[PDB]
Amino acid sequence: AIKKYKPITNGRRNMTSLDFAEITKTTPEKSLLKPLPKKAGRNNQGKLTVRHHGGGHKRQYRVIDFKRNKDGINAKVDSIQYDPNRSANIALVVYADGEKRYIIAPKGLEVGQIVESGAEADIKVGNALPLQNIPVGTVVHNIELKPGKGGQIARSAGASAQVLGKEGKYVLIRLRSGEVRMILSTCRATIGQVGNLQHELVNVGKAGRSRWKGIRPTVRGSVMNPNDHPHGGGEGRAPIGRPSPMSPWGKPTLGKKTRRGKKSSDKLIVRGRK
RNA sequence: CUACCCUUGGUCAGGUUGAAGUUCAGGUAACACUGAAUGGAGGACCGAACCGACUUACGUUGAAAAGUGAGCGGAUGAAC
RNA sequence: GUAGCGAAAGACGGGUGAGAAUCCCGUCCACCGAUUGACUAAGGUUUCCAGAGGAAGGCUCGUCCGCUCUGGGUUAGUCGGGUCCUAAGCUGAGGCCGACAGGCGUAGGCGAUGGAUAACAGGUUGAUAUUCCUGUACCACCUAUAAUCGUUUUAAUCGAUGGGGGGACGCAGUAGGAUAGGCGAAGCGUGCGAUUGGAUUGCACGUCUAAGCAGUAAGGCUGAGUAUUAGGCAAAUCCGGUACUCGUUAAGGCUGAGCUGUGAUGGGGAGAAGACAUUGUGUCUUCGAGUCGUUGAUUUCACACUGCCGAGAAAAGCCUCUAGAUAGAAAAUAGGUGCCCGUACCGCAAACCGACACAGGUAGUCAAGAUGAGAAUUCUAAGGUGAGCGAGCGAACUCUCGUUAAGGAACUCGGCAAAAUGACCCCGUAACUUCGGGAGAAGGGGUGCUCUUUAGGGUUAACGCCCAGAAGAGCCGCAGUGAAUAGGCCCAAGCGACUGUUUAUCAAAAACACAGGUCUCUGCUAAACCGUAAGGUGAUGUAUAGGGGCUGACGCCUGCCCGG
RNA sequence: UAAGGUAGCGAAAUUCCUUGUCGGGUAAGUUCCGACCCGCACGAAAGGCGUAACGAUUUGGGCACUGUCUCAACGAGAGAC
RNA sequence: GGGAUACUACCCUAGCUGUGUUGGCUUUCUAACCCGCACCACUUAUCGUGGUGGGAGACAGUGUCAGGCGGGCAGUUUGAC
RNA sequence: UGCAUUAGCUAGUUGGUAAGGUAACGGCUUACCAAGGCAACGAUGCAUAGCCGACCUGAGAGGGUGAUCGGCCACACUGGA
RNA sequence: GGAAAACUUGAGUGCAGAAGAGGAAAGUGGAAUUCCAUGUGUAGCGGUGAAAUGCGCAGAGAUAUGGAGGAACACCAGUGGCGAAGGCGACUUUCUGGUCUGUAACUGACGCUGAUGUGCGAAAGCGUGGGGAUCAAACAGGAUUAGAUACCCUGGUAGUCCACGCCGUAAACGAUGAGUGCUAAGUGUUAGGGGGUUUCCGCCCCUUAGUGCUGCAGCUAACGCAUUAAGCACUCCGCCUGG
RNA sequence: UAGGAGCUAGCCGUCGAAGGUGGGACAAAUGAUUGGGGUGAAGUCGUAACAAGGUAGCCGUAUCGGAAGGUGCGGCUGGAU
Repeated sequence: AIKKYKPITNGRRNMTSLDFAEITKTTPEKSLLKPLPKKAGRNNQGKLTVRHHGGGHKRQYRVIDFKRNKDGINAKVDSIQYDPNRSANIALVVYADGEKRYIIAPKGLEVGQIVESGAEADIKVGNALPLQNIPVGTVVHNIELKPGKGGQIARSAGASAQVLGKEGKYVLIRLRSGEVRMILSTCRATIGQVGNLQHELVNVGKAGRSRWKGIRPTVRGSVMNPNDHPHGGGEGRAPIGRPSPMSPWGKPTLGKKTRRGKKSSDKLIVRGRK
């Protein structure tokens, strides 16, 4: 659920967090860990390219099995663990000979239950299949985009798409943003919704808790100077005195579409939103 | 030097309050409220080291091309 | 012959000299004492130590060093670095890109601020010392020495270019266990005071290492055995899932573990002169001086345990198990052997950064007694220093400091500055609230010393040993936290919710951030951004996500106009 | 042309006229607080109105308390020989 | 009559037989070309190269030319009395 | 007399244990013991008022006045000794 | 009033059965508005008191073996039954409540009111997750009408539906508090017991408890009540006395 | 002597009325201004309800509208077809 905090400080006045009651083992698997040094928005020339990325806690990368490869060998779910690198939790699965992997934990998934992959597999939560063998109307997550590449769509907390119909070698799928799309029928997907659904409701509460996640502050354009931002300058406070609002790099920012013409996936997108 | 950041290290006298939680019992009986023990949370409180720089006095061919004295803010954190 | 001579306590006697407020010795006095003390970094580079003249140097003299001469002076198998390991980064054959110059990047290299690695006690110089000397150890390598394993496949050994494990990691908090250090006392030693008394009396004291033998105080442990095998680019006899026997005992089976007793050491050293004809009686060749017993206890066990969310490096050294390979070893002794670089000195400063022997700045470690909660405060031990050239006399005015009759903000732009408050204990405490608070609200009272005592914390053995359980009875003063240190409070409005940030050097704020809102863009080689491009950030993310704009906790809300 | 300001506030960090008018506080109040509305020229996310707690913020009044003031001596340092 | 069919476009109302061959339109194919595309070897190595399967496909990308937009950035001027 | 738009009242209080001391009694006070005793039958508290005889009118069921006129209580500027 | 006993009507504990929409849990299937797709096709489809907004060239709807969703489940449906009341409805089952009759076995009145207290508590509202399929405040559009966006219409927001917290309110009214005796009838109907003929499951009739409809005496101001009293008596609580 | 014992006197601590504030509590009065109600005049506008009063009521509730009223959901007849 979500725990509310008692207002003992002004910083805890309206703060909530998760109770982490789905987490069943609070210590990661040693052989599936890699380093993840921060690169706080600075590219290979060392300059800042995206603003507001900073320094939070040290975390480590857990390697996730986004292509469900091991096929026709079932696996037991060992634990549901926490991951600082995403908003879902992860599940440790152990295959029938002893190989351990991590996967994204779906919504109702229990320690002990069985999970498998392939065309031979059956439709229950956490099995991975090609989109061809998945009946129309079910909810799926972790959807590949090119066959064998690994899942790319609907991996965040509480995310799913549903199968809508079948073309020749495409299926129709309705994404979480409300757009519908064609995907190659040999791309895989796993059955069910991604878990940890109450992630959207936690109130962060105090400025410094944002800093624990590596968010640096953001200063608005209209209180900078005219060489810094198009909204800058003006004697007192001032309106945005332009026909449109602007980026700091001077492009119109409030309604101008930015998708490029002539992408090859323009004929795959039947109906789009956002 | 200074502004951000990255990796890897270090430091923070002492007091005070007493969160979530647990547990027994005055009123107690459809325990149940509220009294007591426990528990130790917090960009909590007071305050040294440390970090700052609000008032003031003194300095102004200064001891000093930004300091000293007395007070003062922060002091487990968005700390140094 | 003006300003200044850079914070701080000195006085006298002796000495030395051509000449002394200055140099040296003495005695007394004083200052710092969580440091003006003691170590280690960085940095500096001969300033270090002896002699002798200083022509300059020093906000004097030389009759010192920071000029001269050498006389010089730095010693490591174990300390700190390299012959080890990797992080961030920096480079990078082939490769990609680019008018050129060049940019990027693969394996790989390099790279500590981290990981790994073997020594302590005493003696000794003008100048070095875990380095020299003496003792006792430890770690490696090489060669001889012997019993042992003896298809060399296997076999304890070899042993991967192989595997599994480990190394290997946050923050808070608690309860313990040990130990360092401090503490009182007759175990034992020295001395017996001149000014009145007392003589249980003034004190002091109790030792000592790394290594190696024994056990150990607590900690983790689905805790000990059988078969199979999509795998560990193949071998494993080792790593995982299950099916079972004592099962959840922790016996003690295991790993790891602070520490304690013996020997190390009847040696060193010892509060000791009791040892000199001497080394100027200081000094020592000889010869001993106790190793008691309480009291209460930081650092270590160990991020052990418990809790929490923000979810807390890597690689080698190392431990296993093997193919494979050979004879085949190793081990325990005796011998040899153990390279290079640093090492003097200053070092929270007269030696560094600051033009200076500058009231500044400068990472880490250690830190005794009283008082106290305390590393606060005041005094002090140890140890350092008397301030560093300036010194001797005695108005206005300026600056620091203390006091003030009567009055008490009348001052002034403004109670600016000062005064007042303050510790501990006990009683009490409003409006308003987001139910947390407000709150240490306000406001009251108490505090020394002696004796009873009934009795607490008990020092409990118990009144005795200190604070008291705190109650009675007294005594003194103007005053009892008798010094020093230690919140002034209330009522009412603006703004900003809050902690935070800001104009190094005239502005700390009502400005910026913020947690929340909302709008908008973006389906992944995402948008956005950097770049000529390659590359790259976003992101090893995937619409509960990411970028941009505006607003700014919370509560009640957010009306009209789409003509431009 | 498209519409002509709903709520709530209002001599405000916004009011020219202006020290606006009335009441409170003082012996005396241009500030302050409460009230009025004639809003030069407030107004709903360049947000409106309110608000406990918080502030080296701004502003007004009270108690303590005092050489701040009505309105002198002493100590050290500079100065003076 | 309010236009009009002799020759001739020649016809919407056309339906159409096939014709040397030429040039639009839309699909569909693969060899160009392209996948921060998958598996497999060099490999030591996921960069890169080659093989095989998949996607896409004469598009995209890039070159030359044209046209629009372009305080994002630049050089200037802001007459002169 | 009335109010629950007064419900929880008391702590020498509540009983007893010993000294008083009163013309006598004891919680009346003082040392002791248990929290008891008092309560919705409204203790507690508030507000109001000297009481009764008596008056007076009511068929009786009765209840309203007190200058009257008698009986009792309390008072003598206020508050104590 | 206290003291000693009994009886059972009244009540409870028995026994034989009837019924169900009585509360909390699991299944089976139908039909529909909404969507996406096939076929299909092209000019209108929807909506209108009057037309229009809209939805239409994408095939909008359409159309069926067949694809789905939201939510309930006409028929058995009733002056039927159950629940104190708010109420209760496709059902199959689970756990039950409770009603009632009959035999009346037993305890020997074991009762009623009912201040306190505890519950339920309809709808809307404060909020969560399925909710926005349909409906629908608020909002929107089109015109009518002399007047608009009103009567007309849809789209559509929470609210809806349900589960998860309640608030404590209705014409929660039978505008009749609850328990017991007695006084004209007829008339259906719900359950159990009683039968006469029988019926091929039906006619007539006793009774109980009720469900209803007409209707004396009594009643009130009259309405109207009269065995499912506002009549004639007893007990308790509560309430009232001009607006 | 007047020393003891006592006494006047002397001190020394228990309880005191009043006081002094001190905080409040409670009560009353007043307060620039204000906002609900009553009476009058109904000055004014509209016609909601009574006639199926032109588009039946009523309760609980909820929302909008200055108000009247508007709507919506459960329940009631104290209503026409």
